[PDB]
Amino acid sequence: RYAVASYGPTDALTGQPLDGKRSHGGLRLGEMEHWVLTAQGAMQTIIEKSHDDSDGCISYIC
Amino acid sequence: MKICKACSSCMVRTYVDGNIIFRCSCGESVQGDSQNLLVSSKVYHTGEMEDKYKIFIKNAPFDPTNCQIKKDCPNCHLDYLTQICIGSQKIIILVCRCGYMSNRG
Amino acid sequence: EPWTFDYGKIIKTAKILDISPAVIEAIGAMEGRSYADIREGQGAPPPPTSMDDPRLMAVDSAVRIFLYNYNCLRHVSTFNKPPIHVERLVKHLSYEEKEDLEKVLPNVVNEYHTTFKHLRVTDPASALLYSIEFLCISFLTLYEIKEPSWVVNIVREFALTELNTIIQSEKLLSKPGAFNFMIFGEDFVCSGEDSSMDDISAYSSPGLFGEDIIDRLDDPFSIEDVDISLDVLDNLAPQ
Amino acid sequence: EEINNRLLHGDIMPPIGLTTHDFYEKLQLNALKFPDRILKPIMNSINPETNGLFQMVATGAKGSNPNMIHIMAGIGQIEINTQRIQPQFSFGRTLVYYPRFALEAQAYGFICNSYIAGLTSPEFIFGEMNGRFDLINKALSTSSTGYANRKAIFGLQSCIVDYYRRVSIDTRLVQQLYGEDGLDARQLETVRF
Amino acid sequence: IANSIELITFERLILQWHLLYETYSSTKKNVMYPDFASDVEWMTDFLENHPLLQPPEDIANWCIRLELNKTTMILKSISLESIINSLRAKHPNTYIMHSVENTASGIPIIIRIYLRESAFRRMATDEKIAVNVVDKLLNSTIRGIPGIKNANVVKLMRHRVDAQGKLVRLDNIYAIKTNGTNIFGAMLDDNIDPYTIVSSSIGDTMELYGIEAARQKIISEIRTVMGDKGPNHRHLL
Amino acid sequence: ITYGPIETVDNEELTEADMLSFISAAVNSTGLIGYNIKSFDDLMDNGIPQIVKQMFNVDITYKDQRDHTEIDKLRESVQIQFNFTDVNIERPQHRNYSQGNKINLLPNKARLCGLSYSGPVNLAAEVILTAHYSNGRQEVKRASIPPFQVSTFPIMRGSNRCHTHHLSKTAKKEIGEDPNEPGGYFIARGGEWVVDLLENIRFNTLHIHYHTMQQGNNEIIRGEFISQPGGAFENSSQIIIRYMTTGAITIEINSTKFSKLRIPWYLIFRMFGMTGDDSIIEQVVFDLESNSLVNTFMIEILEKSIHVLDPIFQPVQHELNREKIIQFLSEKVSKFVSNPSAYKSDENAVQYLNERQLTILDKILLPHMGQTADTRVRKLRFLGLLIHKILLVIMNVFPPTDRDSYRTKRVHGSGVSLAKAFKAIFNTSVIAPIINGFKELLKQTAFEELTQRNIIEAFSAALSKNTASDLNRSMEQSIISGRVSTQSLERKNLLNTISALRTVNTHNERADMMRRVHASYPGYICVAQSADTGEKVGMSKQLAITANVCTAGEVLSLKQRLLSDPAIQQLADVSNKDIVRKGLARVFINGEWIGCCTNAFELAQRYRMLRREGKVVHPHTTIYWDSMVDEVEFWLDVGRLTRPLLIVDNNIEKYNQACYKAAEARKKGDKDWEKHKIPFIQNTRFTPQMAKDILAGTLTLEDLVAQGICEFITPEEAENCLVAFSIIELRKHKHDVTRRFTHVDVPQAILGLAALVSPYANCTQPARVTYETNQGRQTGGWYCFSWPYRVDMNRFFQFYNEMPLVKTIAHNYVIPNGLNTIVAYMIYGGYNQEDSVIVSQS
Ligand SMILES: [Zn+2]
Ligand SMILES: [Zn+2]
Repeated sequence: RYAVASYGPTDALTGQPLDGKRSHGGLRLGEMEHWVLTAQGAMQTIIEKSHDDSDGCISYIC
Repeated sequence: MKICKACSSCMVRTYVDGNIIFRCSCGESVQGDSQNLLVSSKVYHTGEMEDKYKIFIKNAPFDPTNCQIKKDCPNCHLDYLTQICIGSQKIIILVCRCGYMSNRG
Repeated sequence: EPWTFDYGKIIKTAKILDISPAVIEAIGAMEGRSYADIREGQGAPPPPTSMDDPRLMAVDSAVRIFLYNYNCLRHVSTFNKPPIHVERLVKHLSYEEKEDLEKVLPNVVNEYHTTFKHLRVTDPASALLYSIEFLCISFLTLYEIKEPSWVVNIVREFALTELNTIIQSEKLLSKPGAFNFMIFGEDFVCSGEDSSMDDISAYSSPGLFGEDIIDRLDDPFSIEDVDISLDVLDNLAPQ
Repeated sequence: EEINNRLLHGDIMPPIGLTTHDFYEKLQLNALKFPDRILKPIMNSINPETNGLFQMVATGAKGSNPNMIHIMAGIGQIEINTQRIQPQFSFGRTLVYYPRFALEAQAYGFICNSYIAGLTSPEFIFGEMNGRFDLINKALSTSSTGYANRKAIFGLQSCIVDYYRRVSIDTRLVQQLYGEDGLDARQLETVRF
Repeated sequence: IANSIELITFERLILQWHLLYETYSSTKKNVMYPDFASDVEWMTDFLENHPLLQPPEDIANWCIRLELNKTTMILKSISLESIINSLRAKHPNTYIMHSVENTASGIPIIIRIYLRESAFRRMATDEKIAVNVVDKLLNSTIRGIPGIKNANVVKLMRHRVDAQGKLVRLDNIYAIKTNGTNIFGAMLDDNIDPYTIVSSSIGDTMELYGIEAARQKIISEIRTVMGDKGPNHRHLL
Repeated sequence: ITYGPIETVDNEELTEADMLSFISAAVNSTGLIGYNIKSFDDLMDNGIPQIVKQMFNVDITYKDQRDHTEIDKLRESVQIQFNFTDVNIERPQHRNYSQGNKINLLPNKARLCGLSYSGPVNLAAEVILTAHYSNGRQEVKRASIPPFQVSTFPIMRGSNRCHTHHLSKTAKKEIGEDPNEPGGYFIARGGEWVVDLLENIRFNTLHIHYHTMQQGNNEIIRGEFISQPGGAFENSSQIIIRYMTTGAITIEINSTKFSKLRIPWYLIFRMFGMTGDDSIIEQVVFDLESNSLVNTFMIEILEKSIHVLDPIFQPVQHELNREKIIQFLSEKVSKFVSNPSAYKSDENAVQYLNERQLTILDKILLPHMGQTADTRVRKLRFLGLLIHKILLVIMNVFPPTDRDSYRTKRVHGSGVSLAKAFKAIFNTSVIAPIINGFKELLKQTAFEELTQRNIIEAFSAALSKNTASDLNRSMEQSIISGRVSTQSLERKNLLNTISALRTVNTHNERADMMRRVHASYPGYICVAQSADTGEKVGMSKQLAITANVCTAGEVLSLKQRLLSDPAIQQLADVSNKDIVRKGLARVFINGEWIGCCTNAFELAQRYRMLRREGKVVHPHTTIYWDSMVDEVEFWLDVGRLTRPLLIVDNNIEKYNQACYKAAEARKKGDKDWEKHKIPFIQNTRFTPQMAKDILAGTLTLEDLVAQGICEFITPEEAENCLVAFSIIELRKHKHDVTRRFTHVDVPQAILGLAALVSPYANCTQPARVTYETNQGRQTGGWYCFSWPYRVDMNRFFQFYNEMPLVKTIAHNYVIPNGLNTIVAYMIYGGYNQEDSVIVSQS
């Protein structure tokens, strides 16, 4: 069993949480979960989980 | 098959023109004739039965793993007989250690 | 009709070739020995004791090389491009002479192959001795032909050069003499027992049938294209 | 055994398109099918008003009729890719326990005993071959379905219903109407005309 | 009709064939294979019986001899003349000779097909192109629609409208189901309805019929692959 | 040694519960673990010394000098030959500062500190150095290295090199170990690792497979052959005989000295002599006077094969001079030759190339038939036989080899895998540093300056400043990562440990067929035990309950015995023509075709009887007689999977005599021929008294194999056996002349240890048995009895365990883990739906 809060170790490269419970942060919404959420037309849970609870950043384009 | 009488090497056919003459790398020729006229052959349902399984059929009476039937052997009057099923045709051949063959091999 | 070994023909052949008879009698038997050892005749392996002796095969190969070269010489007219030796030997002859060569030069192959096989299956040592005797007989009976003169010169040159190259090859198969190993262009030279530079990739024995063959398609048993995490693969259990 | 006897006299003539071996295999597969009569002894020894296993099977709660027949009456014929056990052990031997060119039905996967009666050693081996084939297929399922599903998903993912209820890729049409009726798949009822 | 539509290739009508380096321009002596020298008794009987097909002078020196198995010859019931006409029509580079369909049940029907000089028109060895010729002859279609490996009669379950307007469902309808798709040959044949040809292959439907028929065929194939508890029809659409 | 008449045996009271006694006897004899321990012991006793001494002989010449001294100006080449002949492994020792006190390292101490249970290897070498000057000058320098040790090889737990070898259970408890565990694992960096059994194709066997995968479509049927010159530690060489779509039969030899170069078969044949194509064709097809259809087909195929061209070997295709072909191979396959035109003028260079080429070809081309030039013709005969077999398969006379069959498979564990890893690692991590150090001191120190003492520290110091592998980090990395099957020792319970020690791994339609239950598994591989999830299914096999793994037998003793038999005509006496004319049957020992017997069945029967006696032929030898090809194969190599099978004897001789007497009475016309016919009787000589003795301990499997009651049957020989699956079936066919069995099985012998834990398993669906074997290895319980001393990770110890109320034979050897819970099969509120359980809180 595992449960993680909104803070924890984040990957140095991608900014994403680490892998699994052993690294004290993670659990994954892989390709299939994104397909399912899109099929439901979520796009606000996808925003939340993939950006706010993951490597969220604000790019700037000229 | 044709082997050079000099250096014992394979001889190419080289059909020229109405007659076949064999050429070696050393140059000797042998004048193939009559029989050598055949080039290639293919006969369907051939290469099995009495040539493919001759060893196996010969050894079958002495193989303990072969199924045996309750049929009298005409040659030696042994009560039991060795039974074989061969090929896609499921040809049943009955053998014996005496030498009986059921005339199926 | 019987046969027996005649050492006199071997001695005559060695004299004509100005080398010791120990070299002629040791054809196919100088492996692992130096030529200086061959000339003295010492260390000669005993007569072959079984049909499996590679010496019989070696001497038969020598006789076969001789007969093959002689057959190229006999039928030069039938070659679009004859090999180097015959072309060097026959370049001065006429086209009519080249065609007549098929008629003039004797058929020296005789019944060699069949009776050699019979001897080898029946007696190996006599088979080796007969192979050497037949090689000597063929070489001299081609040498000691007398008529006509032009074929005499051609056949004498042929026999000398081809027996010389046979003996030279047999000496090449023998143990090398002392020499510098610099010829081969590398900073080092291996050996026949080089456990130092040995492909360790083969030390790990190929204990599988189809190793060289390469499969590139996706393995139909992997999770490479499926997306599940560990301890969540338990959901893929039976039922 | 009658089919085998006809084979002993060479009385089996295959139809055109099938060899004697394949026709013999088909004939034996047909001859060893379990008749529907097999339910009679099972149902005679079952009290349907109180038998828990039968009430589970009959009401559709769990299990099927073949499970009940296997448990109580007999397994019958084992099939691996709609054919009996091929003699893989040796030339003409299905198992070490059976003679070469064996003609009895038991040698090729016929299980006379039921699960409750207990399976013998070769019957258990044949059942294990069948079960392992099932496990292999189940394990193949995840991988093959994942490959095909990902390919299909990336083929179709761009198809989005637009404001005209057409299915369109970017702006290029894929469909004039979604199901050709424009209806969600969750809002359909089957009614007779 | 199923038997008629099935493809019957020449290789299936032969028990053995021999490629020989001999010719039969007649006039000259012979030069014959030893075991085949007995053929002369009918080689000349063919010239007597068929005086309109004398051996051409441009015959090559490459003959292939065929023996026809009468059991499968009468099983599928092909006349020898039909075989000979199919071989002759499909090949003008060979001069066909054959025995007589005597129905003797003891002597086999022999066809000797002699290569012509025009056949050796190819950059390749004469023997090798002759060996290509025999293989092509063994592949030549004799009867049936090409690519139709099999054909089996299956009763179908179909709906029809009666004179009273009732939609009756007929089970007596019979039609054949083949292996291998060649829609074009099926349309050509007259015993088969051309407008009700159904093929399991999407490619042949695309080529023959068009893209709408190909789309419907895709739906049908995906549906029959789906099984019983398949998805909705709009997903297949 | 005649036996008592089978008609007088009484077995009617022999029940299945008595056959369980025979199963127990077999398990006790094999020990259920001892194969790996004894394999490792044999490794460190016989293999590693032979691997270092015989196989590792160095001979390399360097070419670089310093242009200062006139001796250094007249010198170009220096040749060094050093070979170790002294080696031993002593038990692990702990020394803190690596020397001094030299106390014995204990396994618990190694585990606690993260140490390694490794022992030092003391080596001594004879080093011979020569420098080859110009103008034929040569001097020799000889050095004798004192016995020294720079290595530590990991030592398994339980071998005689382990300190717990013959320790008593009380003394094991004192040393802090587990009294009941058998060992079998290596203690590396504080962790226990088990080298699993790796299944490998059988060596010295022609594996023929069609390439029907249909990729690289140019290729056709390929018949490969891995040739091992002797024991399992030897350097094996592989030859691959490929039939191609172009008609070419090309032989590719892959070995350490030389690999990956496709060569036409006639070339390989004629560089050994016999350059006449007639002789080569005769060797392949064994006879030319017979026409046949088999001979005609092979003859035409070989004619096409020789006639067709080859791209790479173009110059020598028609070269009838074997010397030119040898030189071509030497310059194409030998390294260090970058100038083809350089050697074209030196005679000595060509002589050396030819000598080295003949040496490598002798050692590389079918080494198992010999490694001296006197056996080249028999090597050619065997190569012709292999080509004949492949082409015979091509004619559809025979089917391709069965990849999944266990007739041609061997389980190599611990000894063999570590032997090969050791040879590769030792080669690199010893030769490369030593050779580079010798080259460096050569570059610096004057050669004639080196004294006997100087070379000694030259050799010792070069293998002292080494940290690349040290052999220890490398051996540990091989053991951890893993052709050395490995698995972290998962201490879930005792059954998990044992099953890990009994796991057979592959390390290789191929995905499907290689996971099915093959028909050769029964008796040797647990038909039930396998994985359940993902690709692991069918990947880890398990040994059956009675199956063990044989060790290398007396190959030479049996070979000499066969060669002394009057009825075996050696290869020298019989030629291929004599083989076909008389229909002689080939005799093989370990794949080495020696001799030809007149009657294969008679020879096999006689030697099987002799093995049954046990004094003259070891019981573990495999005597497989192929009735299809009329061959007798004797096998004594390691990795064979024997199991003990009770022997069924009958009175077929007396039955035949009575039948013939009845026939003569019928011929004489007497109607009383019935009284002259006797009933056929077949039985096993196993009596209930032997079962009771087996349980009583007065009789073991050794006494059974000695008496001839039972015998060990390998899969190869199992194909020659007709086994009754139970004593019940033998009793049923006790008077049936149509079911003359050769052995009687015990049905519990077909299941593994984990599968036998399931009670009434045959009443269950077999797939459920498989998931039980999966789950029987995961249950918590008394995994180890020394748990307080160990520092374990993710290990669960269950206080209470109970013997099952319905126990099985698998609990006679493992400790039950679980309780006899009273379970009500009922619906209680729907909280146990879909594989849930309602547990009593109390
Ligand atoms: Zn020639
Ligand atoms: Zn008889």
